[PDB]
Amino acid sequence: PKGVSVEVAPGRVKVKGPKGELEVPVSPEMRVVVEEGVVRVERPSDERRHKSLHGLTRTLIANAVKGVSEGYSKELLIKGIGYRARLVGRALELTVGFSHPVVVEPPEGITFEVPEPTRVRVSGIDKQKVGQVAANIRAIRKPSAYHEKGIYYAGEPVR
Amino acid sequence: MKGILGVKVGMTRIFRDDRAVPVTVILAGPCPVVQRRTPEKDGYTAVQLGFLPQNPKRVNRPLKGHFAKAGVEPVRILREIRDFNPEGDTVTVEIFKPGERVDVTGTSKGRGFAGVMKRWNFAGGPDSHGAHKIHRHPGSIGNRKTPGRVYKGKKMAGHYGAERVTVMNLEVVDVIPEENLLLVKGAVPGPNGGLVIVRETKKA
Amino acid sequence: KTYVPKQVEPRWVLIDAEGKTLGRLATKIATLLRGKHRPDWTPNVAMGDFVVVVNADKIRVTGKKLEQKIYTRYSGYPGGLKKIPLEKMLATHPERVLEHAVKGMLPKGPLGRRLFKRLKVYAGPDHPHQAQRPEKL
RNA sequence: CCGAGCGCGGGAACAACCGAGACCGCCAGCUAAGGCCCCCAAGUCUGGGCUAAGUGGUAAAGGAUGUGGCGCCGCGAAGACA
RNA sequence: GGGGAGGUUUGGCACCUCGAUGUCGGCUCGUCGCAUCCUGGGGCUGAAGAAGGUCCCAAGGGUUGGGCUGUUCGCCCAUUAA
RNA sequence: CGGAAGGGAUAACCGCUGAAAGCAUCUAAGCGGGAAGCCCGCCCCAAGAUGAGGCCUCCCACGGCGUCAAGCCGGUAAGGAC
Ligand SMILES: [Mg+2]
Ligand SMILES: [Mg+2]
Ligand SMILES: [Mg+2]
Ligand SMILES: [Mg+2]
Ligand SMILES: [Mg+2]
Ligand SMILES: [Mg+2]
Ligand SMILES: [Mg+2]
Ligand SMILES: [Mg+2]
Ligand SMILES: [Mg+2]
Ligand SMILES: [Mg+2]
Ligand SMILES: [Mg+2]
Ligand SMILES: [Mg+2]
Ligand SMILES: [Mg+2]
Repeated sequence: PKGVSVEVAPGRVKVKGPKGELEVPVSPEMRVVVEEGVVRVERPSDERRHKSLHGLTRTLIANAVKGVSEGYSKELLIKGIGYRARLVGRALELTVGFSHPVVVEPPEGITFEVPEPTRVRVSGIDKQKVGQVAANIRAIRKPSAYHEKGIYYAGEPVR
Repeated sequence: MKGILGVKVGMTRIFRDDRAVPVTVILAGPCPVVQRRTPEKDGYTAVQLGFLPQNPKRVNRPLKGHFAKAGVEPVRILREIRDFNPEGDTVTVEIFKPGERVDVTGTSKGRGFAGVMKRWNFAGGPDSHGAHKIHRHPGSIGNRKTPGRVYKGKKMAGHYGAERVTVMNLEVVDVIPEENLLLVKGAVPGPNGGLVIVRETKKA
Repeated sequence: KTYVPKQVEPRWVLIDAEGKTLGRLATKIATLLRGKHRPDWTPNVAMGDFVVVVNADKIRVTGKKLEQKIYTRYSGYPGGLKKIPLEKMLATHPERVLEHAVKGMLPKGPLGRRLFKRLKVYAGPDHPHQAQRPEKL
């Protein structure tokens, strides 16, 4: 949590950094301690649900840090002949086996990038956003389970 | 949301560019605004449109005050138009350009206490083999001890027609402002003389 | 012979509703709706206190209720069993949820319907600024 | 037990399930079952836990890291489980 | 080989009705159920595409005309998204 | 000429982030997508919505009894009826 700027609030926590500030809805019955330059959190007891709440925020707060720190970005491969993608200003249009060229809206806080007609990164500041934005792309044209086509994260081939 | 009162004058067919087309002739005379009701003064936007002229003696009612409140010739009829604040003091057939489609609301013809077969277009019964009693009857209407009643809104013979009916998407044909006339796609509720309103359709 | 009361001036009341459990609140509203709280009670005359509530939307409700709770509106027509979840009522007219609560706890008799009138409800707050307003919890 | 106590209270309502055997009167008090937030009389009473399914508001063989409590055995700071 | 659901069939009791509760089909008019024939949505496939199989969600609407027989039922004819 | 389009929540279901359970999981906190269906949207009814609504406009004084509370009687106005 170096160089950060985590500020505690009642039911939430406002983290700041080079990328910017971002809210993160923190659970109610949790102690968001601010030890030294770093940050800690403790649970009110040792029950089943409480265990889930601690570990959850434990990472969820770690996301707010990393998000405004080094930022997030996922890649996207594209297999197939005509299958490709042209970046157009903010949004990106990509023909991928459909009569209508797909126009993809750029949501706020996110700015995907096109280093190649095949590869496509997804700049962002939140794991929830970037994670959704990634699938939103794979959703347009899932991997053909009979050969290589459609978009891919970076995982193994469907074969 | 365009809107204008008028009366069904009759209908015949014209020729578009080279094909025949049945068309009804509406008459949308100058309708003076009588009262622009804003959400402030009421709770919804609209406009009272007068219509035909009137013998000032017949309108001895307080309506005389309602007419003076806007300074206008005493009209015969006046109705509102939801979500529609235009301009000037009078709406005209200029509002509708040929090609635009419109909804026309009117009062269907009164067929009085019509038979069930006449009303819901039932089937009646056999004309030969069966008894000569149920030729035009509804036959059964329900079950046994259960429910033991009759479903409300069940179709049964009774007064029918002569009610508010609204045809839709009638394309506005040639509109002549030279006489306040307005052609449409033919079929239109009401008899030749009834009061009909014309509004903007909902294609999208 | 037991006391025979007479005409009594309507004692109005101002009632909050924030965080208040639906049932727990309606209970007191009804018991106070009729003069059942005052020792001068008389089921005959029915002279309950005029209860006025505010902050209706604020009403809490335990566990699966906003999603689980269902209401029933049956018209005389077939299939007219139209039913609505709790969340929708709060969207449309939310004051309804508490009304159908108190109404359900009021007596079935005619005077009970006369009592339901004594019950006023909104959410703002801001009642029709009349006069009486004895706050209560 | 009803029958013959379809007289009374409870059980929503219900001859025989629970209470209780009505000579009549009272604007008296204790109690029975079952109840004690409102419609509805009486504690939103006290202490201690279990359940978050509306289970409660009542269906099985079988199936499942649902949650809580007791006992046994193995590995573990001479370094365990993943 | 084992456990249920449903209350459409045959059957078993004989509890209201024998000082009467008209019984098969067809017609007319329907309404409701979903365990769905179609159309709409989805998982798996021994799913290449098309087409198909199977299971899940889903009543909103739709579910033809005719030959045989009193038939319900059923076979057949022409067609259908069914 | 209509079935819709379009908005919103949602079914099975696909998915993001993510524990309890260092891994993993769509789930328990949270979030997105997704049915001819659910709510709205279109057409019709509707203030007996006794919870009787709203806006514009027109008429308005007791003249004789009621000490009071509530009434009674003819002429009337706007306007209505025959
Ligand atoms: Mg005869
Ligand atoms: Mg009959
Ligand atoms: Mg005996
Ligand atoms: Mg008894
Ligand atoms: Mg006891
Ligand atoms: Mg016997
Ligand atoms: Mg008999
Ligand atoms: Mg395929
Ligand atoms: Mg399939
Ligand atoms: Mg189903
Ligand atoms: Mg024959
Ligand atoms: Mg839809
Ligand atoms: Mg009206």
